[PDB]
Amino acid sequence: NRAQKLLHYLGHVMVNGPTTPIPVKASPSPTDPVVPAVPIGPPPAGFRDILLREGPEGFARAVRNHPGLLLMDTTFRDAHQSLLATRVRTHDLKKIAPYVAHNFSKLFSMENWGGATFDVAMRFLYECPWRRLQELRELIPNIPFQMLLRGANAVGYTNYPDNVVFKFCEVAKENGMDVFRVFDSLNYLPNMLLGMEAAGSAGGVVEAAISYTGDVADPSRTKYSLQYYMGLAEELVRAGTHILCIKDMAGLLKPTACTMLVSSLRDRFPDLPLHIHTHDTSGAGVAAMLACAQAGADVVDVAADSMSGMTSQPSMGALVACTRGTPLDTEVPMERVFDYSEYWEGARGLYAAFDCTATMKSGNSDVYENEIPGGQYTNLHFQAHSMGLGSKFKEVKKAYVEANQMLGDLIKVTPSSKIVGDLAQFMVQNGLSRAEAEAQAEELSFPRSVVEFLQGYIGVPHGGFPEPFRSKVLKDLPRVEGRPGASLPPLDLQALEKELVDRHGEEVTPEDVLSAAMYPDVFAHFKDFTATFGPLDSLNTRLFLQGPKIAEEFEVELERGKTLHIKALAVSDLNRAGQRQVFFELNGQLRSILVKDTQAMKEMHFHPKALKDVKGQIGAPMPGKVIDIKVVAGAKVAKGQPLCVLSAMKMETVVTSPMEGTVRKVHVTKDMTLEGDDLILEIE
Amino acid sequence: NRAQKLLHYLGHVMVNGPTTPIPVKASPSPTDPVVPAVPIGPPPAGFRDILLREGPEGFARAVRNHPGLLLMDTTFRDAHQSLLATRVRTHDLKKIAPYVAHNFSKLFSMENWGGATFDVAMRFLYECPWRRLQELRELIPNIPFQMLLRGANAVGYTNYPDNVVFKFCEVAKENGMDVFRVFDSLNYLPNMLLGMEAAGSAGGVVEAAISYTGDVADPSRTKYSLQYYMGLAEELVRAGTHILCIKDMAGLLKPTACTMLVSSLRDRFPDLPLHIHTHDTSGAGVAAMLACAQAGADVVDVAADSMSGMTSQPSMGALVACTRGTPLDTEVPMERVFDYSEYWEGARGLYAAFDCTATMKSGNSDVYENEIPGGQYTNLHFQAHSMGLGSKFKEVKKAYVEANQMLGDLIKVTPSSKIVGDLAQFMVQNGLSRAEAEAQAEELSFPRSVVEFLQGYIGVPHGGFPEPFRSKVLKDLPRVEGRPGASLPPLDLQALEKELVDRHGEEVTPEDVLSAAMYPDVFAHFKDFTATFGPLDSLNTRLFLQGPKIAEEFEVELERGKTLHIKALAVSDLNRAGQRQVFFELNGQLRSILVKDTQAMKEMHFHPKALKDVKGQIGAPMPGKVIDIKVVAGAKVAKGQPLCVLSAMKMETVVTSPMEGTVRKVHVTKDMTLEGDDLILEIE
Amino acid sequence: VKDTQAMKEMHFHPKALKDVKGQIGAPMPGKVIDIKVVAGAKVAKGQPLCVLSAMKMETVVTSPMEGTVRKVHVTKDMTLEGDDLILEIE
Ligand SMILES: *C(=O)CCCC[C@@H]1SC[C@@H]2NC(=O)N[C@@H]21
Ligand SMILES: *C(=O)CCCC[C@@H]1SC[C@@H]2NC(=O)N[C@@H]21
Repeated sequence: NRAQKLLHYLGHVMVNGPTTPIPVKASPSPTDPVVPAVPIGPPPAGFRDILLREGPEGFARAVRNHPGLLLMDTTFRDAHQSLLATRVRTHDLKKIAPYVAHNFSKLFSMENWGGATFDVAMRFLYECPWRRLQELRELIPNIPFQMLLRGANAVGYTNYPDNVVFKFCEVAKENGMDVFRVFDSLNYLPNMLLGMEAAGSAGGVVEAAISYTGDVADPSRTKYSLQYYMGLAEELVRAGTHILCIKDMAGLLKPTACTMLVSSLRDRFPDLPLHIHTHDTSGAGVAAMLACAQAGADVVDVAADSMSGMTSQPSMGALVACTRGTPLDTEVPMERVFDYSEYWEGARGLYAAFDCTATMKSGNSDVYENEIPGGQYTNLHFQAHSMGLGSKFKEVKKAYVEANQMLGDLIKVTPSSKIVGDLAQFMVQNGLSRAEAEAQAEELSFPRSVVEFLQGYIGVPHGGFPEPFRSKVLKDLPRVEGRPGASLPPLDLQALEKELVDRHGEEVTPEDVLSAAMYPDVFAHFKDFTATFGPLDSLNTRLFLQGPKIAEEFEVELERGKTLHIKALAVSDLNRAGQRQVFFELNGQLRSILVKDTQAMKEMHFHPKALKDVKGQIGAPMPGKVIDIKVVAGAKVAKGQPLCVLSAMKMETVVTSPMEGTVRKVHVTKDMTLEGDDLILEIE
Repeated sequence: NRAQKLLHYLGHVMVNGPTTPIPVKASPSPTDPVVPAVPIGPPPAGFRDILLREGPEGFARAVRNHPGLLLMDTTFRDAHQSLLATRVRTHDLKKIAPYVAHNFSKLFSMENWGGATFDVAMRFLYECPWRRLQELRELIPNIPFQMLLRGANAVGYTNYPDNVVFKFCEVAKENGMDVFRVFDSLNYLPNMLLGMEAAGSAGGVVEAAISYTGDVADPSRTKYSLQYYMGLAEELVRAGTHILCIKDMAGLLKPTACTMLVSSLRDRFPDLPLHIHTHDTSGAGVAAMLACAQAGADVVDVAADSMSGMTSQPSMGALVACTRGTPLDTEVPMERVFDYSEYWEGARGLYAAFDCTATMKSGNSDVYENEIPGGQYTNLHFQAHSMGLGSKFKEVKKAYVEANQMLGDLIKVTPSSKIVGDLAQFMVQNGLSRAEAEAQAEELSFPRSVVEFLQGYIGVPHGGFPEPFRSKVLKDLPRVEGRPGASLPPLDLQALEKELVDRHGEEVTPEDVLSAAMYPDVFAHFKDFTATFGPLDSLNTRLFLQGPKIAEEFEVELERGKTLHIKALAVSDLNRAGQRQVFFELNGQLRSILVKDTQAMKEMHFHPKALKDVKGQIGAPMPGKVIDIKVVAGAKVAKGQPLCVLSAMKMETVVTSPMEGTVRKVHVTKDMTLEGDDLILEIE
Repeated sequence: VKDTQAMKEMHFHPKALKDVKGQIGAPMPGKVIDIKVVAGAKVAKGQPLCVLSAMKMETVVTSPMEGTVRKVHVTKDMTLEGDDLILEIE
């Protein structure tokens, strides 16, 4: 059967708390979001047909030829981490897919998977990424999706073997995947080269992204000048791609800056589709976006109205309304935008237990001084809270700038961002200043990631990095030179198939093998946890995390025909070893399950008891307060010789050594009231 | 005395809840806002020197001649109702005035007084608005203050005597008030004519505002054409003012629309300093502000970063950072902006008992549909929850456009927005659709304010209002045409002064006389409360609303030399009549005070007791169950005759007639247990 | 009136005083994965002696100085707090 595992899970959730940690103490709202009405006929024709009947170059040419603007929706990947800790299930997701696939045909592409997507899909949420992605392609055979990838490290935080990344990309493309993004935390050209090589090997639309940092309109800003970016862009275009892109992880683009940048790019490449990605944090994102989109841009990322603002992308509504009496002519019925926003607003309160609003009330400025990535801040606050330093979270970001100067002005998105975050964590944890930390950085132990970065497991930064600190930290450590990926010894995964199989594998797929190759520890942990309690993501989100409330009936599905009707009566109490019995209702049956409570620890220690099997052992005849001791440990004792006096209230008994010899040790402190029959001392 | 009154207030707060209504049940964080450091020197000279040295026309010319632009802070007026219910005390407010006076001298002006500032200062806050203003100028002798005033109603919601408005303006100008904004929700010209006449009577800078509603770039929008607004502005400037503003509560300024408007108006008036103000609700406001501030704007309204965006005005940080290398040349040290914003962020958590983040999560689209004004939405939700309709508060707004249609496309800011909201409230609580509500508008009792408006007390709209509905509602009520402000008989404020004095006044002031003149009821309530618990507005905000916690000491300053210490001991229990005894540490002594509890309801019921002196009254001899009643009320009874039978456990008792006489009432009734000495029968 | 029902609660967790260089305090809180050195053993300088684990980050303890350790307080597989006396270097 299968019901027993999930029933046990429900009972455990009732007895214990939610398995996943709770950042902020709250409860899900008692409101179900309203699903907008959907038609019946097949979804309209989008762009999957166009790329189907053409090549990536032909499709890109057709897109470029279009007069107007095409929009990117990141509400399925980026808004997650921007507004939450990316905890959204898939069960809630598979409720608007028919609507958008029918309603939205003009939309360019949708981003669902991303970097920090699988590291939670099994670690905190317990699901399979390939499974859910498989369940969406049939729902939307209309609009291409888009993968976010890093250059060297495929999904992980350290550069993976080149063959591994290649075969991973090949499998991902074989999954029916359409559009791919190539990116690197640094400007390490071999990293992007390897990424695009893997993308071309997979075969399909290839887009690379350039990070942005600092100012290009500021003459004082000189480390990353315009001509620096020009060289980067020209090198990448000589490498040859399909579509270019620009990243604004912090939302630092002023309108003048990006419009002059676009003028420069579109000047020398007046054929290439141009795409932008930004995070609206400073609050001026929409203005610059629209300005330097009217300038020369072609594609724009945008988040849903309810999932907008703060740090996420700007909204549907503002862009649609502004681009109305313009030649760009977005031309999208905003009523469907309205109902989409209403559904999302309804859905937000479900995960309201954790949110940036409780900490971050309104969009804060000074991000220029902080340069904290938008997709990182919520997870940073959560990890600080789980660390216990969530109280002094403001001081944490205060120390972040000093760590930036420790590593110098560098571009940080996924890996180095959290590297600086962890270094600042150490900084604030030790409560030490910047200068002397620079001074006595030799003996001071540093987190493993800092050592990895200093060794060079990622690549060379554009501007290099200080030597003396690296010598002070690495000291005697071997240091990686050249490309880490090429220097990395390629390894086979075929043996891992059989290892997984004969350990616990009887249906393991190559996707699962690759997942184990990525994160074997948490992979096996998720596998065993799922095997214990059966499959999840078949129930309501509040039902998943909060569980059913007492004395109510609810329904749960298993497949198309397997849908149940479940009610709960009450719970027993701790019977004899911290165990509970709870009583569920089937469609017509009554069930009783046992749950082992975890809140019963009951740690109690006692003075050693004298065991009667050992004749040498001496026990306390009467409980009471010890008056005096006549024999010290390791001293000779005569037969029937007084050694202790006991007196509780009325009776006084003097304990004598019943056998001749010497003692080993006395368990008496001369000043404790000790109960009878206790191992006061022993006789050889 | 004052100490006893405040101690009594604290005890009452401990026993009961907060006196003011609580929308959302929460508590402020136990953290104090960080006050940034201030220098020691006197504040510099900004524009107050110009105003005291030049005239309003000379000052306006000097402002206009400035190269660049000037900036507005609205955190002290507009942000209040934007994100709160304007419940901010002056206690926290008076802690940054020294900072800004020494730091910020480039601000064109500061807005502190507002339309919804006096009412809250009476009803839900117990302070004196004149008093609070009478310390603010003492802290800021550097920046002119600004105030938004309505024509027909000075601060109220109905027409007021012209004498009252003239006297109010004169008093305010005498107070030292600097900048005056004249505006009316309707474009009823005589209203603004009277307002500007009053402003000129006061003597000083006169500024007028024009609401922007609808689309000017839309050819379909015809009800208020560009030439409609052009004629409005033409006749305004024909009246003769100093500065013009464009009001946008809904925040619906397209960049193209506002830039073409500014260009068109500037061409015909290349002398007028331009003021602009809007509410960033849709999220695209800042784009339009940058565009048509580059075009021709001179003065720009901005809200602080911590209370920025969402539904409020845009932020300091975005404008300062974006316009750095620009001939507009903001020229503001952004370093102090950061601490200014962080103080507000810290203070925001203090008022966590009610905030839009509970309900309105992110800035929503569809504002073009509901067209609800910005700063009033929070109060709408609060009042709906007060009615209990805040549960289904969504249904309230979805019915608002229907009420607008009933009244036709009209301009609504303060009064008529309220009228449409009340109409929607009545509709939704009655469950009335469009055709259903309009079908029977005769028998249905419409709210009072609806009749007030349908009369035409405010004035005739631009295009009139439907006649069939007005006939079906007003029936045969008196109908007033023309300007009711002139039609209103002038009223004498002199005798009312003596009335309020010999009622409860002893040394009242003309400010208080006026305050009672507009609002006498709440003025009386405020005076009664102040005489009850003494002078308030010296408490910490959390102390004011929560009160002292037990086993905690703190310091409260009453006067400059009158500062003392308070600590809490404990609380007693209900002694006999819902009274509690609470003990306080003095600076070195102890005090005890009694508080009458309110949650103690005591009642008496059930059968009464037979009175001994009344021999005719017959009482139950034993406690037991009524079995049978021998005699029915109204029948003759003989001496020594059975009356009733009582049986409890084995005791059978038959009640004999004490006398010979007819029975009048059967107090014993039937089949209800009665104990001994209870009136069963009465004999006269 | 002094209550006799205090019942003070114990916590163990020895504290490494920073002024005592010999004492070693945990830079991070959390559970210990492995310890490379037994008590009373000779260790190098800048050498791996203990491994400390957190939720998603890892730090390896560095030898404070060149000497022989004296006592190991934490043995294996318990969660520690910030600056916990675990080892002493001599
Ligand atoms: C922990 O569950 C994984 C999310 C935290 C790491 C992610 S990875 C991509 C972002 N960049 C960063 O530094 N943290 C985020
Ligand atoms: C009731 O407490 C008074 C607050 C509501 C009135 C204010 S006045 C100005 C705004 N316009 C409106 O209709 N309500 C707001």
